[PDB]
Amino acid sequence: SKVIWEQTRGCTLAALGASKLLKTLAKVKNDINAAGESEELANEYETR
Amino acid sequence: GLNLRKFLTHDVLTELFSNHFSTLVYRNLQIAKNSYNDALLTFVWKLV
Amino acid sequence: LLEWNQLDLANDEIFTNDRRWESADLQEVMFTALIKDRPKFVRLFLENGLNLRKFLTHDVLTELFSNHFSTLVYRNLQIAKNSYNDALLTFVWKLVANFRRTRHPLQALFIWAILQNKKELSKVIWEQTRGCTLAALGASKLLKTLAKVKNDINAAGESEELANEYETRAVELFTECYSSDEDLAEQLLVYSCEAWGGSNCLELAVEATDQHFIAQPGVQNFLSKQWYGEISRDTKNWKIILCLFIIPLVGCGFVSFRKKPKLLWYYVAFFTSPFVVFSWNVVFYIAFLLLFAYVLLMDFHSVPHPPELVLYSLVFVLFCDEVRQWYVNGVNYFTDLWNVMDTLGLFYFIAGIVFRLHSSNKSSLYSGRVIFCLDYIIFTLRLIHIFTVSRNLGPKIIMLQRMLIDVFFFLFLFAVWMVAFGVARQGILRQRWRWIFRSVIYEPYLAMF
Amino acid sequence: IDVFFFLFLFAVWMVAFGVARQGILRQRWRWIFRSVIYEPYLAMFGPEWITIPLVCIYMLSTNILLVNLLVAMFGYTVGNDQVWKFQRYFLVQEYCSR
Amino acid sequence: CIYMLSTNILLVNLLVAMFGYTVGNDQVWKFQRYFLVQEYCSRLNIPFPFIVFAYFYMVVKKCFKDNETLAWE
Amino acid sequence: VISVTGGAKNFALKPRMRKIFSRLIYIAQSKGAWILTGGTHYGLMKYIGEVVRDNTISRSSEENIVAIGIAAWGMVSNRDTLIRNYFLAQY
Ligand SMILES: CC(C)CCC[C@@H](C)[C@H]1CC[C@H]2[C@@H]3CC=C4C[C@@H](OC(=O)CCC(=O)O)CC[C@]4(C)[C@H]3CC[C@]12C
Ligand SMILES: CCCCCCCCCCC
Ligand SMILES: CCCCCCCCCCC
Ligand code: NA
Ligand code: NA
Ligand code: NA
Ligand code: NA
Repeated sequence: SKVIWEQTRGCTLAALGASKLLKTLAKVKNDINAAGESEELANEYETR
Repeated sequence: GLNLRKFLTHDVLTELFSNHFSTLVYRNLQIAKNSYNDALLTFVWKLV
Repeated sequence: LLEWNQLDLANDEIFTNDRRWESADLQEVMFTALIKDRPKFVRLFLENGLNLRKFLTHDVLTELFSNHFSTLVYRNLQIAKNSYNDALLTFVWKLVANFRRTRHPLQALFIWAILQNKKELSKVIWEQTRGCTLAALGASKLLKTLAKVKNDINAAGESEELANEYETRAVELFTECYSSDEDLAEQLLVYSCEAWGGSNCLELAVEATDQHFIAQPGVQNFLSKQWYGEISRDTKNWKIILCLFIIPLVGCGFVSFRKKPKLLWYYVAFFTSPFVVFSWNVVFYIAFLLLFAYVLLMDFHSVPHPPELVLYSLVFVLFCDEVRQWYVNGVNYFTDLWNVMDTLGLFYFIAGIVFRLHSSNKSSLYSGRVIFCLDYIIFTLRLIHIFTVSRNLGPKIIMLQRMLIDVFFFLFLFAVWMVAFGVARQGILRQRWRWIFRSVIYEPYLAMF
Repeated sequence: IDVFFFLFLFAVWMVAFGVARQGILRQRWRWIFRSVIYEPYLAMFGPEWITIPLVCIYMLSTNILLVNLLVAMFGYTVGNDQVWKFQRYFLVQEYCSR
Repeated sequence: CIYMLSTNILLVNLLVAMFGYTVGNDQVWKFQRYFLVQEYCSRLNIPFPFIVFAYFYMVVKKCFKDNETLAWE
Repeated sequence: VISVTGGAKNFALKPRMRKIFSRLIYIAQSKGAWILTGGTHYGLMKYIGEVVRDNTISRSSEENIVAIGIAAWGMVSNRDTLIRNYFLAQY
């Protein structure tokens, strides 16, 4: 995802949209490990 | 030297999203759409 | 080389592929490494082909627990058994008594190393145990119990440090287990065996107050899954409440479930969910309060009308629930001061029923009505307490629980001051022991309020 | 929100107190409902074995209501610049979007 | 003077009640949450007042009367 | 295909070698590889079998691990039970 994001046109918008999508996916409690990974990736893209 | 914009054809994207997309990820996305729906989640669901 | 703790020299010279040896050839060297506290050599012999399960015979364990067990450690264990007895402490005391005068020999050796604060030897032995999370939690519980003995504070501090280490080890191992698999880790969470007194990982963590183990995300989401029952946590709470109020909507697919089945399994799984049962109980308590108010305000005519018998049956079921709570919680139930309030409210309801059944007596009927009104206040107070706990069910539960006790103590001190003030007023204003006591108790409360 | 919840709990207790008073003092559904609702509010802001339990239940009600008030006072501290900056942006952008 | 002293001691007790929880983080409240939720989940989980039948059945019954997980761990 | 030909007996279970061979078995499982060892229950082959069993236990839904053990019929200890009396030999 980082490699692909380095090639995007709107990079801030892509990072914020990824953060929003990952935070939404972290709400699903079917698999808490996947949700935790999604939350970590969302935080990473927010920081980016 | 490889150009990502031209490589990412419709056939390549369809193959990536159809054959190389995890079924667990798709189930989580469906659960999110049914339970935590949003504008961006709807957009991503339509794209997928 | 072992007597001088020269592990590198032994590895370089003694244990080489050129030389040959057998597992049974180093049995006595293993024993003397165990009794001389050479954890590195214990690990070397373990990883050099020796089998610990067969080595730990009954004779070896008896010799370890009889001749190589510290008398100070045994004295501390006896003091703990006499003063801070517990289920696991009783189990360990029975094991030690058995070995002083399957069978899990590795658990016995682990306990032998744990009781004597042999940290590295205990770690080496624990790396060979079968139930490792359970062993770590049981060691944490036993060490925390032994840290309660104040005969030797250095030994108690060492025990506390070892207990923290083993709690951290259990947390890390279970985190690895849960990250690997979720269903298998949850099966391991509730796995029970006679190894540690028939106890459980969750039970041992709770008994030891292993807050780090309980606060694990895996344990917390296991508890959430238990709380929701067969209902998936992905469904909205308002959907569950609406299906609770509209029963037929449960079978219409409104509420999603974790698994799949007959149109009856759905309702059984819904109404056996602790979340659903709790919500239904609160709703029915509100309905019972409404019925109580209706009976008090419009259904008191010196005879039990059918609403009165319905209310009596509801109070009877509440009394049965309270009796079950008594039986489950033992004498520790009457410590919260709010369970005591519920018990006293039920007893007051019984007294009011007794007073009300004495018909053809205006005084008895009025006493019954007054008792019923006071009990209505008590029952609404119980509902208010339920609402308060449910609202603060999170980070604020600590503050709430502390504040309840603190305000109770402040009110007790105010009551003591009020008794003194009433005594002073009676000694100043006035000049019949029952009348004097009544005046002293009830004068300041009526005067100030 | 915390003070609102505390006041709601106080209102529930007041309804219970009004019901108890009506059941003790008095013996018309609309009149009964009006008395129950409006008796404790006007009263507060304008017989041998029952006095000790009355004092006890008053103490218990004071305890629970005071604890709710203290929770209202202290709950914001349980759970830094980013949070209030986000709230400030939310409010100012909501007003600026008119 | 004694009214002032009584006010002082009682007010100090009230302030101690207000402020004492701050003297002595996530693990503590998570442990308490587990304690409460597990205590409620360990019941018969039968809706009130239908739990009386379950209680009667339980009292009548009372009057009348693995390796895979370990290897994975 | 990995042809593991190591010590036939007296193999030290050092953490470095344990990690090396666990990684090797993981690579074989990931690549769908065959491990050609000896069939004897001694030393390195015993540890290879233990790691294979552990991997099968941990990931049952993953690809199965093929661990061919090429031994000598003239060195099998508990013989006379591998001969047929469909038929399961209890070794
Ligand atoms: C009869 C009329 C007046 C309607 C009354 C409705 C209430 C009795 C219901 C509506 C919503 C319910 C709540 C919805 C959600 C929850 C969360 C639920 O989860 C927890 O807080 C448990 C602990 C945790 O999981 O963190 C506990 C019950 C509670 C407060 C419920 C308690 C009962 C409530 C307040
Ligand atoms: C009916 C008993 C009252 C005891 C004193 C309560 C004082 C509360 C002070 C709140 C600021
Ligand atoms: C009898 C002297 C009273 C002095 C004032 C006391 C005020 C207490 C305020 C508590 C909130
Ligand atoms: Na009061
Ligand atoms: Na108050
Ligand atoms: Na005073
Ligand atoms: Na005061």
